[PDB]
Amino acid sequence: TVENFNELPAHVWPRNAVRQEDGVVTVAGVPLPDLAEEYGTPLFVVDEDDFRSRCRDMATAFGGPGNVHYASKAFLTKTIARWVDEEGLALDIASINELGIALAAGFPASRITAHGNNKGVEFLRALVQNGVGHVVLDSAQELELLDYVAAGEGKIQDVLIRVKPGIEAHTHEFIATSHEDQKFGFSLASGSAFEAAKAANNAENLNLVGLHCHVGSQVFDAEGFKLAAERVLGLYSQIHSELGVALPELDLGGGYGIAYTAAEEPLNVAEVASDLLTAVGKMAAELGIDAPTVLVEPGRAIAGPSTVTIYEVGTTKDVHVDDDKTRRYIAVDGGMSDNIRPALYGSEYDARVVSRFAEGDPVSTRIVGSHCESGDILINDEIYPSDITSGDFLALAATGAYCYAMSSRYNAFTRPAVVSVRAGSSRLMLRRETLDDILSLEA
Amino acid sequence: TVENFNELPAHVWPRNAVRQEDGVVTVAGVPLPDLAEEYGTPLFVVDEDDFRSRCRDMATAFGGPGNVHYASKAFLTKTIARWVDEEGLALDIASINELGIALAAGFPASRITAHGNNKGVEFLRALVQNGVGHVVLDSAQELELLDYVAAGEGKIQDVLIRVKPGIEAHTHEFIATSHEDQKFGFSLASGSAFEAAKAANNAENLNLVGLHCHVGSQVFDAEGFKLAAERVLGLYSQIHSELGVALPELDLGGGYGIAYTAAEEPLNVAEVASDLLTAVGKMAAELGIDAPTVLVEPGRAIAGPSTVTIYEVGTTKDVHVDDDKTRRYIAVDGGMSDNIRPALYGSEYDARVVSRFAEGDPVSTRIVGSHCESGDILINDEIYPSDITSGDFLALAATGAYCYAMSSRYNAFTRPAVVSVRAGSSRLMLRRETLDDILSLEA
Ligand SMILES: *Cc1c(COP(=O)(O)O)cnc(C)c1O
Ligand SMILES: *Cc1c(COP(=O)(O)O)cnc(C)c1O
Repeated sequence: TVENFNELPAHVWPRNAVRQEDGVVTVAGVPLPDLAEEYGTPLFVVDEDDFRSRCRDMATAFGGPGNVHYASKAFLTKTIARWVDEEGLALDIASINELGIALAAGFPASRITAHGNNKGVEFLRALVQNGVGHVVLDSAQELELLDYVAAGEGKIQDVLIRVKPGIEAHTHEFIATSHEDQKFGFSLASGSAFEAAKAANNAENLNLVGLHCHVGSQVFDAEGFKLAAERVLGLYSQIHSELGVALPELDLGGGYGIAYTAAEEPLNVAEVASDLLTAVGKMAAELGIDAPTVLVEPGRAIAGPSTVTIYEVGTTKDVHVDDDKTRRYIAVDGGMSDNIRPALYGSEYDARVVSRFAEGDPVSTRIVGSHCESGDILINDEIYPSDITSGDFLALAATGAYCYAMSSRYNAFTRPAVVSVRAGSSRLMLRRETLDDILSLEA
Repeated sequence: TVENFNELPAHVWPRNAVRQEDGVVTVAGVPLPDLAEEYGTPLFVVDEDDFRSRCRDMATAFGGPGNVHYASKAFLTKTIARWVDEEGLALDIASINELGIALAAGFPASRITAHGNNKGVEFLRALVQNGVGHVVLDSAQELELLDYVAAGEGKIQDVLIRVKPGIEAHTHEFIATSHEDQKFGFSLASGSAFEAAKAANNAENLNLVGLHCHVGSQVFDAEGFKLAAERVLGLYSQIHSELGVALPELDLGGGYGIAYTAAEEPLNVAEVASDLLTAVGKMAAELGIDAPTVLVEPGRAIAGPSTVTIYEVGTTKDVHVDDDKTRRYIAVDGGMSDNIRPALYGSEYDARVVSRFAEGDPVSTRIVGSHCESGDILINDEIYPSDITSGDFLALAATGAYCYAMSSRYNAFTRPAVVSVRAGSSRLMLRRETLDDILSLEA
């Protein structure tokens, strides 16, 4: 109905977003239509306090800022690095260039944890040389090469070992196997995780501080994580009783969910954190071991909800699908270049006109981008007002995670600008790419 | 078997690729390992004569190089535009920046055909002011707006109108429907393509020269194209007999296929073009109309096979999939950021070691990239020798189309270098990105 489309689901949109009485949406007091006209569309707009409030919600819930690592895979700039730094969080990195961005923004290396399934020797040297907090080991080969690079330098390197406990946790279900057929870490079940722990114990230039796992995607309760944790704590016990070693940390990954659409419930960190910590505690007690410090690695659940993407509506048409059955197609000025996720995973997004109220009769609508392929589809099948039209600004919610980071130059489109908002003003974070940027790779 | 892996299927790999007798693969006389060591991995290597010789195969098959548009969306630089220029081909463009690249290469505007489902007023003006040969009209709104823009300037702009005939042509089949539920153009069966040709004729500042359709993907015979052509020419006949207009041109789009893996047959363009042009002549004559000049718009089939992507192998491990059964994971230093197509579309690629012969026992193997998510998978499930190892150079064939254009900076990976080779020497086309490219969007 027209009513529902003119609302703004608070649990999806950014915390400081508001539908004004004229139909305009503001984020931190700044009208979205004014940002679009000042910076051009498409536009990524980041609610800065929203980002920070999700850092603090995470921090409270897992017992302090330094047990929460921000997964920079979701979105990383110098600005974001500094926000994360200021809130006292840890930072997850996964390539030499992400490390580069972090160091360039002043981010202390001792609060950096380093992931990667295929870390080269250049990347390792840089990590050890800058005295990074943790290196998370993927393979026997990384383990041996990290030892040589550590010995080659002064240093001893705090490491975690990635373990596959055989749990894959989703929104409505988790799936349990003996082994995970995937490229990361060591199997728990073949003993291979235990032999990696042994080898890192023995290594003179590595200090083993705990195990890591990552089992979740868009998770809203703790039950998959509890079963992951039980299994991994079986291994903390085997390590304790077979090697005598106590492990201070347990790193349980991210995969914490956010609501993308009005029907989905928002995440409740505090409940999820309360259930999981408690369970760890009872489990460590039952096994006769020290309850390790739980570390977590939210990407999506910190960066995601803070950000929207504004497009300008261009072409509209009624496309025949049978003899008098039509579907309304709305073209916007970006597409799969700035949001690849509906195409790649089937992900559904909430869209709203943020320039006005709609009055049109609701009809079956598809939002498409401006690229010359079918499949460049942002919203597949919804019932939206039929007076959405050329010159309206339309935004999608929850584009702060993965979208910008997965953006392409398909059809030579320029990566969009990222602007941040706070206390009624807007700061440019990332300028819009230009045709000159593209052409400069040819000089 | 190991013997099959050590071959180089000629029909897949660039035309000037050879397996030397030490196992090293050369393209246009340049050993691929020397390029890897010279310009870093990952590397796109383009066999320039291959690219040219496919321009020539198309040109001979469709009756002169002016009838063939190269579909820029596959891959476009100033260098590619210059080659298309020199070979005598038209160039189909889909955005204002693909136009900009072409014009900065000095590519003649009168040989440019412009596409787009949501052409803005800036873009239309650039096109009209530079005097592009054709604008392909996608909606009633672009038509009226292109008429206005053309009035504003001196001119009468030549146009084609995109038509959806209800045909979707694939490798082993075609699918025929009365309407096409997709974003582009006007239905044949509703009457809306007729109304559109009626309005383009009428327009004072538009000259209607033909229809356009694009029906195919990875097509190897003319059956689907033929039926698409039958249906569209039925509209040529209706136009002549209800408006008295004769249309000189007919653009049948691209969608011509290339062999990606060894089991596939290569395209026979000579035979496919003969069968289609012959049928078009027979249908035109049966309908009592002039036989239009047939235009075609290959992308994949000009650019795909000319190019390979070289990687360095990093990490290797046997990954347990249940208690007794393993799968060999080989990681390489790029991934979904330089080739999104296995993940996005499920596309298979052929992979070979290009630095030496392999001797090892053949085992179930999966090739993965270096990004932190499962599903960053280049080759899902093949059987390759078990001595493939760290420091080997591995290459995928047929990466000349859609791969570089769809690359992203996920995990802040830099876009790879693109090198062309000809007559035993190598030329840099696109420099590798750096961290300073990534940081510069903050400054
Ligand atoms: C994927 C991943 C994350 C975060 O995933 P979200 O769904 O964004 O929480 C964190 N750490 C590692 C190592 C990962 O691979
Ligand atoms: C995709 C497309 C083509 C060519 O596709 P290939 O499969 O690379 O031949 C040509 N014209 C238009 C308008 C397109 O959208």
